[PDB]
Amino acid sequence: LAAALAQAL
Ligand SMILES: CC(C)(C)c1ccccc1
Ligand SMILES: CC(C)(C)c1ccccc1
Repeated sequence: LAAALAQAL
């Protein structure tokens, strides 16, 4: 999940 969201940054 972390990667899925982190892509924003
Ligand atoms: C630790 C998080 C998931 C916030 C992150 C990892 C790698 C690049 C950007 C964010
Ligand atoms: C340090 C960066 C943000 C390049 C990173 C750490 C862990 C996973 C993916 C990227």
